[PDB]
Amino acid sequence: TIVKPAGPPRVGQPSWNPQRASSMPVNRYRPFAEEVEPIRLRNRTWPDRVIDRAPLWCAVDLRDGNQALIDPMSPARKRRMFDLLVRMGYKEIEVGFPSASQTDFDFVREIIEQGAIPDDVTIQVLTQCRPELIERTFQACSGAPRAIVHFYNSTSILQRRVVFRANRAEVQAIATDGARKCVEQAAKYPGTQWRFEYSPESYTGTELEYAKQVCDAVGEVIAPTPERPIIFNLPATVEMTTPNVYADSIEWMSRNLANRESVILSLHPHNDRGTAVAAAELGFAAGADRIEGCLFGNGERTGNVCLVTLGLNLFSRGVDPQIDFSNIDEIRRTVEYCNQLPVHERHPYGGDLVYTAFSGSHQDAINKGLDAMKLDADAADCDVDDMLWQVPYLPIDPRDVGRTYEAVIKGGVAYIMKTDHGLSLPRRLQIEFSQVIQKIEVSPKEMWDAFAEEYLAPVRPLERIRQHVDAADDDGGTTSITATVKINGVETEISGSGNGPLAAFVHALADVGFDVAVLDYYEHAMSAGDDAQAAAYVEASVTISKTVWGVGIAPSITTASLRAVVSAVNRAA
Amino acid sequence: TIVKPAGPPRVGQPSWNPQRASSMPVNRYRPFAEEVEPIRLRNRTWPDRVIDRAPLWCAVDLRDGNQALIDPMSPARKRRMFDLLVRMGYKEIEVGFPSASQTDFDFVREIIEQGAIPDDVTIQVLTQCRPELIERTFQACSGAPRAIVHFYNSTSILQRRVVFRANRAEVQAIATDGARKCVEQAAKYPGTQWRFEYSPESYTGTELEYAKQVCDAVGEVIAPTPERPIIFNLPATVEMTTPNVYADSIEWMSRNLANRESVILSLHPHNDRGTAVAAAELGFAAGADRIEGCLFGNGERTGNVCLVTLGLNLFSRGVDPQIDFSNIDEIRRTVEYCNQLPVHERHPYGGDLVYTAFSGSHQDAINKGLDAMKLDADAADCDVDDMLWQVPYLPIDPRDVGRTYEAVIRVNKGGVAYIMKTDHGLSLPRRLQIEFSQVIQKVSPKEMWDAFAEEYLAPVRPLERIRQHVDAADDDGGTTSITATVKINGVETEISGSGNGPLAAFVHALADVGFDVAVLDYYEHAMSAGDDAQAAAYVEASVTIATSKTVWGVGIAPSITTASLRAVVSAVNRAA
Ligand SMILES: [Cl-]
Ligand SMILES: [Cl-]
Ligand SMILES: [Mn+2]
Ligand SMILES: [Mn+2]
Repeated sequence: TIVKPAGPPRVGQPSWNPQRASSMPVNRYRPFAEEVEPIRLRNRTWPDRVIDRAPLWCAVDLRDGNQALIDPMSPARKRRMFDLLVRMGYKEIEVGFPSASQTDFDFVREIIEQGAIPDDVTIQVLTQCRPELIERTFQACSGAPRAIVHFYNSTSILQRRVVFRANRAEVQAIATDGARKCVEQAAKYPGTQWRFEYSPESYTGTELEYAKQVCDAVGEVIAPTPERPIIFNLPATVEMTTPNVYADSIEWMSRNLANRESVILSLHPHNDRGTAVAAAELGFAAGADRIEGCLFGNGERTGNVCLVTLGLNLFSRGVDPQIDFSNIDEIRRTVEYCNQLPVHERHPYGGDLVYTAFSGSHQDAINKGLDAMKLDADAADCDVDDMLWQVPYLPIDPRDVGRTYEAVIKGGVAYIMKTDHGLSLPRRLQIEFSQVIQKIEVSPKEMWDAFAEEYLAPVRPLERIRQHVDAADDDGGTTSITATVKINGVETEISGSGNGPLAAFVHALADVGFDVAVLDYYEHAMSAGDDAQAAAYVEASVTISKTVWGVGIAPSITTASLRAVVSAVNRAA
Repeated sequence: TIVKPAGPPRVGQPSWNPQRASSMPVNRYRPFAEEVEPIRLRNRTWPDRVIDRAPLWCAVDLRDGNQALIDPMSPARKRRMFDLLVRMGYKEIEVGFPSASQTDFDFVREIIEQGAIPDDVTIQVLTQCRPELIERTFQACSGAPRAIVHFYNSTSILQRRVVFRANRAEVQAIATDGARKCVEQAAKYPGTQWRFEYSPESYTGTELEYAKQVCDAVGEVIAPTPERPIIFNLPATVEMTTPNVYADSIEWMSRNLANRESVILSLHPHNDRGTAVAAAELGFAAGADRIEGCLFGNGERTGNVCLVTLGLNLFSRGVDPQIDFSNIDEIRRTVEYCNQLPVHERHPYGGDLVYTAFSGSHQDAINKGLDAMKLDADAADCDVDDMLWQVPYLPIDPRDVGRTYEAVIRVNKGGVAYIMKTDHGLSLPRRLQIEFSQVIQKVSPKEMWDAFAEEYLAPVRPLERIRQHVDAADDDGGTTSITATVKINGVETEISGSGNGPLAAFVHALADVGFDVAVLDYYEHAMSAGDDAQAAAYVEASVTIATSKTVWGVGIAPSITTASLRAVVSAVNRAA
């Protein structure tokens, strides 16, 4: 649980800062300069550059995004994403990892065999360096008019040590042997315009000099030219530090890589620290040529850099992204359908709430802005929709992405019951009970009082005093129960038999006018420990026919279940 | 609908880039330098500074966050959020806008009158500059031991023109008149230690020289000192450009503001370009002292900067954030209850999917990392949990925030949890789902089920339960005793134990045959109904057999009791 930090403030911590040291294990984590290496770059220039052109985009939604889904794309969902990317204006699209996945293989075959690839589109496929995998990759691409074969191997300090147990020379040979195999296979497949991409995977965890050495060595194998360049893609496989440091690394690589005119320098930033978009934008200013990402940031864990945010961040500062975002709702609908994951309410440009103002003051300012625009428009005999957007609080005209400005004018049962009472209510009980609270805001204490009054407290018509359980020694034997109960205050013996104690008690009640059928049942521990309490929840149809829930809490799994039956009976009556 | 860009490429566009001009109305938008001003800071130092200490945090969840909600927080939700922020270790908390909101006013009264404010916590309240609003703000804070009065007015080029139609002097007067009123009201309430914060609102749309002019003028009125500093909060009310430009602007303000030693320089980034976290981190390196934000990036439009991401971005690089995130799911659940908005599946540190690996090769690399750490710990006679985290693909030990690394396996309308429920009637507890997926990692529905049965259901060695006699006390709270006939590696033996029920009695009975079973959690649910009714039981236990391993067991039987006993046996045999 959360324990308030109580350790001494740092020596020299300002008097106006009363924060205390936490007990989080910070010593298990090192500054980036110590984990990897310090910054090699001198006289950086990216801080002085403002982006004034679109990068070359590559959309990796169909492979890198797809790999990240709990419900992977069906062939129909794949075609719909492919079609969306084509219609938006993307010209490089990663379509699979065909040597690793038969469904990827079959998808690549399908788009090639059906003639589904536009003339200005280059499909891209991922492969590891193993020769049999590169062969299978070329097989999948057979008959493509053009293709990027993207090969990679992990180069990071960490992976060399603990994953590959290999030295720098061995790891570089993995890459150059892979490059040689690609060159061999390309010569065997005529017609196709083969293009190559190499990634030193886990680049952000790799020494820059080494990443440069491996890239250069791979380039020497491929022998690219300005007309037929190679792509070096430098991923933040884990986003390990601040975007300025990533950008410094990009500028250094851009300045130091051999044969630079024949290189397309590509970025592939993940979002582990929340700064993928920033890494991409600063990295582009640092000299990169190309950015790989996904629509709305899909990709493993925190995702790939968001292509929508990057593109509209250009548009909103007067630079054409060369991609159509005129109908962001259509893009969002299609992405949600394809991925089966929602765009968050606050996602830049696309989110439900991003063009909303709930504040009277902000609303008024927005309207003053719109009015001044309309006055300037009327004066210049212009359509206001063609004038410079000048509106407080709205970075863009929502209409320019097909959206609108909105001047907009639950009891928490599950949360409160679990947090304050250690009860995880079955969903249908949550529903059953929250309705009561609606009628009966209700404070946390009031909610509990009502819960106890309905489920826990009642002892009429039925009260269970004590009982004797005669359980079967042998698996599948009969269990008997005799209980002392009160029925509207009148002490009564009941007795029944069944496959277990819960069944036995249910059957015993029938003799006394309660026809009870158990429809569902749940139980959970209420603390750690051998002798911990149990909470039981029983859903039952009760005649003297209403279906109701009951709740029981007790030291024994058995007794909690019996209490839950009594609770249900009393609720039915 | 969507029409493919079809305009010419740019002059100078490389032949290897076939992109075409879109029909997006880019002419309606200008570069930041033209919209606002050129920000040139040739001799900037922030690019060469690595953050080495936590900033002073201020959580604005109860104000900026609250105002951004579809459904504003009820009094109970406000209190729950306040308590969460205090418990995490926040010392400055913006509790509301009491001069503008009666519910905010009543909340501030509540927390003051009920003594909910710790002695190391300073509440902060937002106010506009109208003198009657400032008066109401001080009245809301009546009785507080200390409080920050945060007053603001909009200073942007655009707002001065179209909202106020005012000159620089007029707009500055709004602020200095507010500052004057604050000084007057503070003298009337000598029982409270008053502190001030001024924001030139829409700062990122304001000329830096003007922002400095207005802040300086407000500071001359307030007359702060190093012992009693003023906070100047510089908001990216709209995030207008890239975070390096924001950072340049902060370094410039930090160098140029008058009486800098009497200033706490505060950042308040919004996320309209998706770069708020970056703007905060570069801005802090630029010389800021303080950062305002919200847990999980709640707030106006795209949100305030995420305090959770900023905090754990320090932790994961060896800097103590001075805030406790050791149970991120508790923070998440509380936030979702208060805001009634979900934390997204991919949200840094807290999202559902952020400690998962779906890739086989990543899963293998993770296993190798974990193994190599364990080998190093054994060599050093150290707890692996105390050592340098060295695991590919996982920036932090998920356990350091209360979470668990999860290898996700695809089942060939799928997934392990879903198929187990649909095809076998079992609702696997989440931790069991994770454990079993790791077994599979080390698939077809049949393969999955066969693996599950072999792991949890089939083993009869070392332990097999033959029969048992359960003597349950009749009266509530009485002791249960058990005798059981068991086979231990095939040899039949009798065991005996007592506990608060049959499960506990059985667990205790096993201790005498060299199985130490320490029950951590337990779940049970119905399968089917009537005469065909069964119970599935799940027990999580720390098991030691004559090291300890945390394992799940599963038991299925017609009796709720027998199912639970089967689950204990299952766990023991899994541990072996
Ligand atoms: Cl039963
Ligand atoms: Cl029990
Ligand atoms: Mn990726
Ligand atoms: Mn704000």
